[PDB]
Amino acid sequence: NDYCQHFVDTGHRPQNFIRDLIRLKDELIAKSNTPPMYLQADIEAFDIRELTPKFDVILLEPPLEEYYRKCWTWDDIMKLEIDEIAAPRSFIFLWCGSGEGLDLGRVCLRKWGYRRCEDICWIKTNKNNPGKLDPKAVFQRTKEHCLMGIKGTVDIDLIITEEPEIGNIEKPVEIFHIIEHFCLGRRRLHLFGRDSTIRPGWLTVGPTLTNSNYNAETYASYFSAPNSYLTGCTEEIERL
Amino acid sequence: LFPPQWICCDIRYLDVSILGKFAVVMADPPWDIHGTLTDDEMRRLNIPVLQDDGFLFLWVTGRAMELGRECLNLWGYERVDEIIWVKTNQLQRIIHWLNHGKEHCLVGVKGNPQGFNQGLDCDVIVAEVRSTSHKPDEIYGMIERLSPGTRKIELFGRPHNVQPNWITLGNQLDGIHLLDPDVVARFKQRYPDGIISK
Ligand SMILES: Nc1ncnc2c1ncn2[C@@H]1O[C@H](CO)[C@@H](O)[C@H]1O
Repeated sequence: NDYCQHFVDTGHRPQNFIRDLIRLKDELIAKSNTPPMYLQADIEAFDIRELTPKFDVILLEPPLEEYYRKCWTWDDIMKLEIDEIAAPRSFIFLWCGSGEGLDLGRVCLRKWGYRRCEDICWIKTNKNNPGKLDPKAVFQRTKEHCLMGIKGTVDIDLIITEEPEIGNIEKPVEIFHIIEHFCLGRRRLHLFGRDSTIRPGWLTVGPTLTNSNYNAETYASYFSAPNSYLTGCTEEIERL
Repeated sequence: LFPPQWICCDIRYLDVSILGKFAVVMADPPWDIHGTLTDDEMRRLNIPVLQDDGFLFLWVTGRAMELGRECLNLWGYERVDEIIWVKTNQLQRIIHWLNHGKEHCLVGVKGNPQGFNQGLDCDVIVAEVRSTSHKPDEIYGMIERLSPGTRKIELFGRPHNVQPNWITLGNQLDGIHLLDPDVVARFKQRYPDGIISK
């Protein structure tokens, strides 16, 4: 059966018809997680060098204009000095949307010194509203891409959820599960996060946060010896 | 014209100018990742003569996600969409850092396409995996609804890829099979002894 033909006949996206041992890893991640830390900051006016120490993974979620139908253009994003806060070996996850970002986000990654190793696709079903447009678009756009970059030396590259309600710009929380399952280290930064995305194990920085608890010295103390090189997936280091 | 046509050849050496202009180009190239083509051979393919106004569909994987973007731009296209094929078994279940559930097809535009039916299909294909390197047949229907009845050309196709309205090129096709009189004429002029070299 041709689900492409079915979508043109009925408006049900092909992804609507996709169908369908770790807990002793999820709780190790949970045990190793730092307290949630968060900082209200207007990132266009804020010197990101003040966020220390250098991060093992960075999740970057700039508010693109295409998400709505203060936005950030790819001009703005590309001029962020991400290389100044990434650890020499570290990872980036960049939400690129579905338009020119798939190209300009790759320019960003290379500009900051990463190479892309994965292209994670958020595929949006419309099971709840069958049926229902960038001027250059050739096809109806029903997915978003989050590009994974690496610098220095269980899961699949797909996230499938129902398309969110109009004006709801949240990305699927499953992206956090994928990132944390890689065991990349414990200094994790989420730029352009919100009150709603704050999460144990993460430093969240963004303009709309209503409260802050970030202290650079307190934050660094979570990673001082003997805890400087943990992956975030092993046992806590015994004290006393 | 309308029934399937193909040319067994080395795409590096065929003079594709004898083929005319096409509303849609599709390619599934043997990228040199990990019988392939080097990055320079891909760059030098004479894609620009194949179209004036229309669309290019370019399958990519691994580091060809970037190299394919380079070729697309060098050949004169702007990437304007990206199709993903979610790979399933016959029960509609999905088949280095992450397991891969999908393959990507870049969509480039060249010139000013007029009269195409943009927006009928969406950019996700859900379809069963068949033999290796065999892309889903659903793409031909998406392309036909996008641009019905127009001339199309496929590069690096295999025998199962031949389709009405398409000319298929590849080195595992069986001989030559041409029916368009414009193309038959120019092929005889350019290759009077039926041999493609250099
Ligand atoms: N220079 C080439 N010219 C034409 N077809 C090729 C060439 N190199 C590889 N192919 C073919 O492209 C297809 C890739 O799936 C295979 O049939 C493969 O043999």
